[PDB]
Amino acid sequence: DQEKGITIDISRKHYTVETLKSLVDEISYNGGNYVQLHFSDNENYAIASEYLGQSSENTNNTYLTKNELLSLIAYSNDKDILVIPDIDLPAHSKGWLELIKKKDVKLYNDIVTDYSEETLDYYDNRVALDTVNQLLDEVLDLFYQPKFEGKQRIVLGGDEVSGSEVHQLDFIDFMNQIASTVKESKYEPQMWNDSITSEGIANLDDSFSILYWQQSTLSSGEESLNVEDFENWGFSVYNYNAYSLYFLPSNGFTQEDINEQMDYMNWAYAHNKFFYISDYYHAVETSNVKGSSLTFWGEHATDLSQKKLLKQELPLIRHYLNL
Ligand SMILES: CC1=N[C@@H]2[C@@H](O)[C@H](O)[C@@H](CO)O[C@@H]2S1
Repeated sequence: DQEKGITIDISRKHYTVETLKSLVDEISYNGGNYVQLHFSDNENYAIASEYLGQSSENTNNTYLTKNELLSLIAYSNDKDILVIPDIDLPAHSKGWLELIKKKDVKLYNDIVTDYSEETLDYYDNRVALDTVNQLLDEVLDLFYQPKFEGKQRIVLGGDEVSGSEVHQLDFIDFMNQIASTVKESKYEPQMWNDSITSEGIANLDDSFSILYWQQSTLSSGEESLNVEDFENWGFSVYNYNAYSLYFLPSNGFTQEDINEQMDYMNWAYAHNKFFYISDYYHAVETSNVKGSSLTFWGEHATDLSQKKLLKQELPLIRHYLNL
């Protein structure tokens, strides 16, 4: 059994709870297993947080209200859909850091890297970890789903982490700490593949499953880890193929563009065809593949209405889930 999931960037692009409910409808209709809610990135933190000071119980253009989010999860669970929270650490973090800035400038200066406003100081900084751990406790609580007790998961990010190649062991140790927090609440931790190196893989908690989206190149020009490599060190992977399984909804796109996307997916997509440097659709023969996901990234969706978002996403969801 392979899982199939949809991942929705609700950070770079605002989504009503109704749009998300209709998306989950389509996921359930076609026998999908999960939806991944990428709600924290540089542009915005798009759910409600006591801890960060997003409390309004009223609908708004910034974040899902607590009850909105909780309604969405209850809805998804009723359709046998697991909701997987996705909070991006330690980079892609400007959104909630700006919230910490406004809440407590002193704490902000104690946890932000000296060089990036998007990156939390993962370089062995205790107060950075403590802040994150509190934010994670709130998030683990919000996404509690008793129907999926003992199968819940959370994406902790780990993608595009500046400094992580050179300072690999600090990256890994940080990822292990936040892994530890979430295992405390019985979730399985997950992260993107891209910032983990040969140096780091031996120290990484193998409780992590990996979201394999694109094989990285080291600064030497050498090839970074592939799925076999991850298999060799005990890591399960999921195919998030950056070509076949990524799509950026855009105002410019018509019906014919969506038709072309579906014709492309017909040949480009398979459950086990990952994006390797050499072959963008590389068939892999390992035993560590657990599923796949189509992902809607939000950063081209600037001028899309809720309706036009549905019009683009709904058919791609259906096509992917039936391939
Ligand atoms: C994981 C990934 N991190 C990036 C996202 O943050 C961007 O939205 C998009 C690039 O345009 O895809 C890559 S994949």
